[PDB]
Amino acid sequence: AAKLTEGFSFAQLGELYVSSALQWHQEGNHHIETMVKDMTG
Amino acid sequence: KEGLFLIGTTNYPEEIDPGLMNRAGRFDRAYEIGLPDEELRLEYMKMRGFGIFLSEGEIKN
Repeated sequence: AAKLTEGFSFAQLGELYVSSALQWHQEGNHHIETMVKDMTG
Repeated sequence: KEGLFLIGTTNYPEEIDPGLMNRAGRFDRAYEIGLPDEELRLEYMKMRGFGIFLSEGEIKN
């Protein structure tokens, strides 16, 4: 995930944290791969 | 803060501070409240009381 997050600000890495955490808490799944792209575009 | 739910409201979203938006910790989601389609317009007229003086057909119309 460190590799795939080129051009991310720390803030955006934090906004990514809440999202993957919420899915992980809600669902038991983290789709890091899916969510970096959703954040790019 | 520890326990505040914020609800902001605007008719002029263009004039919102963009910094308000899409940060967790300050307005994580925005919702557009649009004009009603027919089904919603008809639902409104029913709960509002148009039925007091209009038939089911006059309300559909």
